[PDB]
Amino acid sequence: ALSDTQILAALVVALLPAFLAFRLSTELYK
Amino acid sequence: ELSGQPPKFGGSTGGLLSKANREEKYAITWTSASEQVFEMPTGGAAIMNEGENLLYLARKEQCLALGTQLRTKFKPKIQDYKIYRVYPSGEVQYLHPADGVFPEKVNEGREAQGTKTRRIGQNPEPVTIKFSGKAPYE
Amino acid sequence: DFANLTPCSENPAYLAKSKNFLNTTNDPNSGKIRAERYASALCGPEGYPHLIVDGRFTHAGDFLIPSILFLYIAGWIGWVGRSYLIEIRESKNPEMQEVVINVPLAIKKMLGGFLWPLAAVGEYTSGKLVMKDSEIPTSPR
Amino acid sequence: AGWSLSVGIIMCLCNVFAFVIGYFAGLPELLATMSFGHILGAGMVLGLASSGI
Amino acid sequence: SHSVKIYDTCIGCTQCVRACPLDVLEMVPWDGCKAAQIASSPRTEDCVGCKRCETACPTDFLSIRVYLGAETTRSMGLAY
Amino acid sequence: KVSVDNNPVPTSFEKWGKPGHFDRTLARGPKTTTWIWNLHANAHDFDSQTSDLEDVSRKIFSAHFGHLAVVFVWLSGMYFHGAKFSNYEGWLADPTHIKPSAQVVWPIVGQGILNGDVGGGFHGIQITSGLFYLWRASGFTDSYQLYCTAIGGLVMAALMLFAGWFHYHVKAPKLEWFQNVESMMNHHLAGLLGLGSLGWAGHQIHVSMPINKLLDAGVAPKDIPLPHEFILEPSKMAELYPSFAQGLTPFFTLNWGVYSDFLTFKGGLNPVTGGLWLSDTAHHHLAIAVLFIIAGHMYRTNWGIGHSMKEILEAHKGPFTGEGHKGLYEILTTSWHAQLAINLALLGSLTIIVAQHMYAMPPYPYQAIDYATQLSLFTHHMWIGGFLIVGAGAHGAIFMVRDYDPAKNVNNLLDRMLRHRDAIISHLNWVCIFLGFHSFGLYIHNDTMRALGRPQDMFSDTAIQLQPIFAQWVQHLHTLAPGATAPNALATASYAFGGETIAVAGKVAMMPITLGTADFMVHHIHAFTIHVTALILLKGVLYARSSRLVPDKANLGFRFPCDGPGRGGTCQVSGWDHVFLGLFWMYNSLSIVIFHFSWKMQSDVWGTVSPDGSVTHVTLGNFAQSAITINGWLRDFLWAQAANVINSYGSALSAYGIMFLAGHFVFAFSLMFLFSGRGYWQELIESIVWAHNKLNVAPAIQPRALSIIQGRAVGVAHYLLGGIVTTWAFFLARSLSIG
Amino acid sequence: ALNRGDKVRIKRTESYWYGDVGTVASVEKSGILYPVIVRFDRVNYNGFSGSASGVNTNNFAENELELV
Amino acid sequence: TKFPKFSQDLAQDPTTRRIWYGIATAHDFETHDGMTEENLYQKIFASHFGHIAIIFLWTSGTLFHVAWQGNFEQWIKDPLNIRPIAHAIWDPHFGEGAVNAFTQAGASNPVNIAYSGVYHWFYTIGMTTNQELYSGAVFLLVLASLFLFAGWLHLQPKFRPSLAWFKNAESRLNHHLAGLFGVSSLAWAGHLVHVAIPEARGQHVGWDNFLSTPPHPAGLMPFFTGNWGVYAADPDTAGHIFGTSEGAGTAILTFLGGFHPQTESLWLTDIAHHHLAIAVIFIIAGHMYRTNWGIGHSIKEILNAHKGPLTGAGHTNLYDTINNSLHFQLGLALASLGVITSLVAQHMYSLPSYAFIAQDHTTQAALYTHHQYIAGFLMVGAFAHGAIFFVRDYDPVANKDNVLARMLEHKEALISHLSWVSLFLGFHTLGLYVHNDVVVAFGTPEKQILIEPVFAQWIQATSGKALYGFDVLLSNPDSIASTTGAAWLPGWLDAINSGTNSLFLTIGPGDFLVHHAIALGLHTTALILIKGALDARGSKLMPDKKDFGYSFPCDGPGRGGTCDISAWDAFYLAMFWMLNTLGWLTFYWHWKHLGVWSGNVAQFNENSTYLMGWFRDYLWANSAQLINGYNPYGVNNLSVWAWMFLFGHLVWATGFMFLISWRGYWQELIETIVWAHERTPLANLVRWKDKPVALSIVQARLVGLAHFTVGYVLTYAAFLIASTAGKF
Amino acid sequence: MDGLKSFLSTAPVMIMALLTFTAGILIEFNRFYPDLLFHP
Ligand code: SF4
Ligand code: SF4
Ligand code: SF4
Ligand SMILES: [Cl-]
Repeated sequence: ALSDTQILAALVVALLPAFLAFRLSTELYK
Repeated sequence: ELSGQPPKFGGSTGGLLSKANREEKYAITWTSASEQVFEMPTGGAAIMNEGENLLYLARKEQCLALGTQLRTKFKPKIQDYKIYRVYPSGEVQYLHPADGVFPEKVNEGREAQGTKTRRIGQNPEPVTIKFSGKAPYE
Repeated sequence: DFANLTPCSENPAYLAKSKNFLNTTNDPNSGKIRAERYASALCGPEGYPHLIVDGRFTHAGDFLIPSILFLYIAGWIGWVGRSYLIEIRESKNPEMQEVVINVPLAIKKMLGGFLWPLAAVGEYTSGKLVMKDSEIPTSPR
Repeated sequence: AGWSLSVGIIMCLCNVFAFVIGYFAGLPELLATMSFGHILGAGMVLGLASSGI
Repeated sequence: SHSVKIYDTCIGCTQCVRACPLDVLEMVPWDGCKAAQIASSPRTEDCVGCKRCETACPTDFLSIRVYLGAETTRSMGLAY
Repeated sequence: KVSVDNNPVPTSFEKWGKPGHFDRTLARGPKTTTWIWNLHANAHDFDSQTSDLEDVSRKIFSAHFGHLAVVFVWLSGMYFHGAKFSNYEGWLADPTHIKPSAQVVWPIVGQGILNGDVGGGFHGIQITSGLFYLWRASGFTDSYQLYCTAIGGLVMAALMLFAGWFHYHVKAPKLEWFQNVESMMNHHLAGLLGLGSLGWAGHQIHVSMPINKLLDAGVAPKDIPLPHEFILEPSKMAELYPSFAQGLTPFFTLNWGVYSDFLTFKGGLNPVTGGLWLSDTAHHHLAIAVLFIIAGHMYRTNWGIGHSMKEILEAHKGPFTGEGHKGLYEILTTSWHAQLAINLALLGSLTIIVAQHMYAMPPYPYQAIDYATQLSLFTHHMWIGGFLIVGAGAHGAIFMVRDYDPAKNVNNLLDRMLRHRDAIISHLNWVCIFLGFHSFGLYIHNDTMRALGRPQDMFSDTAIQLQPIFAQWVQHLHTLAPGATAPNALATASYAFGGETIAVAGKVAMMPITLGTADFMVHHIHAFTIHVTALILLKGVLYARSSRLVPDKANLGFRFPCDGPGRGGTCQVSGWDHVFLGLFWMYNSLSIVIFHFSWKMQSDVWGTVSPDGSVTHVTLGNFAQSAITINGWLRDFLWAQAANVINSYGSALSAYGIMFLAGHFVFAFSLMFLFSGRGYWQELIESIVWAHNKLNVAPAIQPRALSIIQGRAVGVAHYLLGGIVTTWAFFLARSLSIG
Repeated sequence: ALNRGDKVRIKRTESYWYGDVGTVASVEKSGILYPVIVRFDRVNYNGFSGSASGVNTNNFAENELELV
Repeated sequence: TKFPKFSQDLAQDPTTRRIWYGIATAHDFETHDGMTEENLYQKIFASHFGHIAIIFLWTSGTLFHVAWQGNFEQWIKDPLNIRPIAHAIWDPHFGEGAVNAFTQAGASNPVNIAYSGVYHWFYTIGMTTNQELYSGAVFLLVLASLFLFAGWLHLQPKFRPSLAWFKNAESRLNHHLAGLFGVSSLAWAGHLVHVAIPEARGQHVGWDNFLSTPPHPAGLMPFFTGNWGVYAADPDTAGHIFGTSEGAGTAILTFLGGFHPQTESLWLTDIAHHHLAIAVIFIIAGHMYRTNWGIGHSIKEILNAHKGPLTGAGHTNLYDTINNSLHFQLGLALASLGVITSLVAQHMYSLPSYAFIAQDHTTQAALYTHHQYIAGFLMVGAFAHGAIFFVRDYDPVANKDNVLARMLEHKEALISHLSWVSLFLGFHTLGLYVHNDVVVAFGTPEKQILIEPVFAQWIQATSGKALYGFDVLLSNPDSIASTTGAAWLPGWLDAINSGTNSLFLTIGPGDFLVHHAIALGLHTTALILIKGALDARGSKLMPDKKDFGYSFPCDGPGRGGTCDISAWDAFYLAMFWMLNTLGWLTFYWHWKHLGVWSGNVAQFNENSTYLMGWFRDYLWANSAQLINGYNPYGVNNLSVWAWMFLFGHLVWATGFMFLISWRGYWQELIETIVWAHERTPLANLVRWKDKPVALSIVQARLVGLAHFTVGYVLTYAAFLIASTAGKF
Repeated sequence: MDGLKSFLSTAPVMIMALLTFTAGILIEFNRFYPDLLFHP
């Protein structure tokens, strides 16, 4: 389960930098 | 407000578009001593009626183009022309010649605008007016 | 002291090609003469002459001699031309003589440029060569 | 030129002489008639021989 | 629209006004020069910025100056 | 009908030493360097030099006399070089083994290497002008004959130069005289072309045909009797052509059938030399001659008979065209630009026809053999014709701005056209886009299918095929014409349509040029690029006077950079700037035409012939399978066939390697002018000027950056030069190597 | 004041002739702003693209000139 | 709200020009509606955070894709014969001939061969498996998030820094030097001795055990004493095999000099010792300026001290000039970053720091070409913002008579001279090239003009390259410099005298001419850019240019014509020249290394002195395998590059359209199309919300240049890779 | 006539006079003394 389910999870923790890029984007817009 | 006779013209593709009926169009009137041919600013030959004429054009610049032609391309010179802006509201406003006399000729009664009590090389430095919408020529 | 290069006379690549040198002019031995003349230069492994311009007087003819010969001719041209450009100003119709030459005046100045270095040092030491900055057309800073 | 060919051409000279009095928009003007008649008679005698095979 | 300005170096030869193809400019009385008149730009809304006026001006550096600005249907010169 | 003024202008050298006298602006003197460029750009603009149409016509008339003079000097120098600097006689004795050469280079700085071995113990540059093949067919068999022609060419050059002077300084025709169109038309048709075509038919039958008949029998040149003792001894003419045995010719008997011996209609190529039968070209010119003497008897002059072109034109009106050709006779007899616009369009379109016809029907002996001459002559007359049909677009617009009158053109063809210009250009606009996608977008589809490993998806003869159904069908009818629709024509007009594959020596003169999907695609590229060139130049004529952007463009003139940064930007609206943009597309268009030619001929036509008849093509038929992708063109045409020119250093073709790089340079040089603007350059010059002011060396004629127009003029002048010089060196080195 | 004929140096600094020298052609009566008319040996840039010359004359104030 | 929100002037534009110009001005925060100075800096500061996070998110991307779809574990078993994989390929348009081609590098599915050289880098720093890579991708994923939240936090009112906090140059410098540079360097030295050096000797150290195994037999005892000699005890031997214990030593901090004999890269023990020495001299460096403890300098105070008799006011008020103008700051930063980026390129091809990379010729070619192009862009931009400074921030009063002012004061002398030097180089450098072409072309190549790089050759000699035999300094065993003595020198002298690497390559006549062609390119590019900046405020042709700003179309066809007269148009023109300079440059590097890698240096040496030689041997000959990537017979792994090659040529030429033909032609042509639309029935119900217009005069210049630039690099990139990947 | 003399004295006539004379000198020297790459 080293590089099998590792494709997942990595995608979950990739939602954070995406979501925080969206909050930063709307503040720079204003 | 006023009117005249449309020049006898077969019609062209260079004429008015939907801007005329939604935004604005323009009208030029003038007086001719005879029936004579003139060049349409929108391309093509047309003939003006003896007496008063009424022609609608798409832009203000097109009207003044004919106006200058009328004042310079006929041995009996035409200088009686008047330019109007016709709105789709029905509102017609007078434009040229503004106060009766051509602008080429100084007239007492006009208001000075855009004038600067200053040489052009006496504008302020752009650094001094930073973070203010104004530019040096203001 | 360049180790990499060797004299063309002692360079095998050159010596082999050297005897196959083409005739440049109508002289049937011109290729032969070149072969003998370049033989006193330094060659690379390909057997072609290389020139040394670092200042070695042992290769003065590689750059120093053609340098002096150029700067003499170039300065001659420059000096005579400038000499003419200044004299036609006094005719108060100069623009024309720049487009239709005053040949008698031109030729006069050309045959005098053979001493231009002494002329140039003279004008400099009399303030006639260079003009003040304050007395020259300038753009806004 | 032969009798038949000969006369066969004068008939065409009379043909052009008739066609010009027909449509026209004079002694020197008769030169054009004698000219067109020959060329109009050249396509005939060559056609007559070529067509006969 | 564009901005058109006139500076006190105006000699009042009117050459710019009769150059303008959209009737933007006009002459008005003034005591600055011999010609006793100065150019003026009371109809800049109709200015396209072709700079024919600037070409016509004779003073060492221009006395009239067109600074292009916010594009409109008029200043872009659209017949549609 | 002749009227003249006597001595209108004295003959004085005082004007010579006053440059720019011809113009009021320049006659004063130069204040800036712009004065110098303007003196050159306006020297021929006779319109802007005077308003008297009588005076410009007189200038234009004696202008041509000077032009005919230099062309004579040019031509005379060709005969002289072939007479005292060539191996023509050497080649004439051994036509199939020797290569034609003229101009021998002097031995200095080792340039003598350009004197390659052309066989027969002669050294020089191998020529591709075709002069040797023309001179043989014309009847030359000695150096003296060519030499005499050269002297005669200098005489005629002098007389052109005398007439020019005389007809401007002594006896100047009146405007009335020039406007005699009906008389001028009658004479050019019957006098120039008519008698000209008849006169040459006289040379061919008496000089060319008999001499050229012996050369094909292998008599040699020196054993052949001169052209004079063919007339002085009519019995000699009788020996070759039996029909000619009749002293007093019965041509007037109209029994023309007897001349079947030397006025033939073989309609093929000579199997010995691979050229058109001289009897065909003689019967040809004799046939055209008559049609021209005839045609020159149509228009009225001084005898009531004839036509009025004014009446003909005016009497051609329709329900759709209003007043029709009314007023056209007037503008074509008062505007030279109107005349030049039509004449360029047709002359230019004609020179292109010359190209497409001369190669498929080689009129000259041993011409088809020389693939360099073949490739040289064809792309030559292609470029020439292309330049002319771009000037036709320039003078079309110059007429509209300068000599056009609204009062003299009311609801006629010319006026009606201006009134739906928007509809014309808008429709052509769509057509060009349609052609761009459905032609070029085929190649892009192919490269991609090829690269994705999907060859069966490509447009190709071995996959989904685009056969030129229609073009193939006319080839069928052309080779089936002899016997049926062409009973008296023995063979087909050109073997390219099909039929036998003829060969001379061991090479192919001409063989069936089959058409497949590869041909279909480029033919639609040629349609595409030509329509676009039309659009630009046509749009330049119609909107020369006004547009929805600039209503008063006519007061601005034919040639002006713009009307300022306003209106969003009005850069390049002038009719001149449309000629400018059109020059690139003329180049782009014709470049692909001459490339289509070079590859198609080497790959599918040219080659050698083994004893058993099998043909070995130069590029081995790689066309139909490589000419359908851009990678194919880049690789199997450019990269492959360029191997010759870049490997020319050290050979006689070294000059071509050098010019190949030169063309590349001036092209790149041109981009300096096309991508920048004089604003930058003027500010730069200010810094450089200050330095001269610092040393008291500033010139009185103040330096100025080029005008906006000149920047463009310079720009396109170099782009076109390089691009063409490049291809010249490429084509030459390539074709000179194949044989 | 400045007389006609006097050779004069330009100090305006927006002037094509700043640093260059001109010739006093004539002076107009007060109280015009720039009454001194100066003539220059060489032209400026003035003129539509393609012009073979420019303008050789301009008005100045006495404060922005320097006698030579 | 109507786009753009930041410009009401643009928002009212009824044409399509609104959309474009809204995009082109989004990042020029200074021109926005109601922008203050304090709100500017705060917006930049936040924008910076967002940029860093994009970087870490990009590296995480490569790290993750190598681990997931790459053969990194197989590659470290044989880095000299296996091709490193970049990423997987998923393209439904692939045909059979294509799928078989890109199935390579041992992979069972279609893949791309990596050319970034990250395999070599990861391996060298101690990456051993796809678990450390993946663990590296995730860490850089949360690090990115760390900064994306920071940028968001500093826009909140409670955390918004003051304008006085951004203008504090003293404290920012002390920290950037001692902390950002120093500690960061000291922390990499820590990694090298703990992970990279051990794991290169077979001894695994990682998050498992690093806290309980010393990097040396001794334990920081010699350090806190003064016997640092022990850390240079037993270096790795000449016969050390990288990755294993065979030949490994115990030293952590050496100064061996030269290359590791197997990996042909610098010794990790040298690389480690480097970042340790640098760290110290960077920490003490961050103690220079004054903060809250009296000690230190004011930059203002010391700057005002440097004035002399020849430079008038000296550097007075330059502190405030710079500290007030961001375009000034941005200019120095770009200029400096752009030089060392070149230095990176020049030092990474001659002194590799990654094991087995000097054997991977393609990556060495890409990494050099890559970083030089980046460097070329940075240098233009440095001058661009330099011109913008003179237009928007320069104050002639505060800067009066100082060195900045005096640049302008004699700007004529600068530009005319820079113009002479360019003409000097151009006329002659081309002169010899064309002499040689003609001379060679006539079968007399012996008449060529071949000048020896004596000065540059002599430079090599002073560093110990005895091939030329000048016998000076280090190539002189009797000199004081050689007897200094020892330390790094034996390793270095062996490194420089083996003609087996790219360390001070032997240079001749071919090298002489190209360097001068390169000098032409640096002077001319600088001639354009410097003029564009000095004349940004005004020329005699436009004395009031500053009033119009940096970028504007022109000033009409009056006064002779003023096309391309703005400072922006100087950047636009200069770009063409920078590309040109890089072309010559990268052409030189590639053709010369092709010879090196072939053992056939005679090709470049003997054919580079005339230009047909470049055209024939470098361009025409090496395109052979590229243009055959696909053809009527088949398709190989170079299929893309072949296709991209054309794609590049196409984009390039499409740029000529926007560059040669100018607006007015197109504005007219559009009107007919607008007419056609309104007149076509049925299609009238559809009315555009934005009036179609032709691109602006500046817009077309920009767009044309963008095509020209995209075409320039994509074409060459397809040639560099394919030619080098094919021929090796 | 003196008008002819001014024509021969025009810039273009005169520059092609100098370039031709200069060329002839360079050529003729390289005829008698070819292949001088440097001073012996
Ligand atoms: S032109 Fe320069 S001057 Fe003649 S008016 Fe319009 S402005 Fe005052
Ligand atoms: S610009 Fe074209 S328009 Fe705006 S003013 Fe000077 S002229 Fe009348
Ligand atoms: S040219 Fe330089 S200036 Fe005359 S228009 Fe096209 S751009 Fe505005
Ligand atoms: Cl292919």
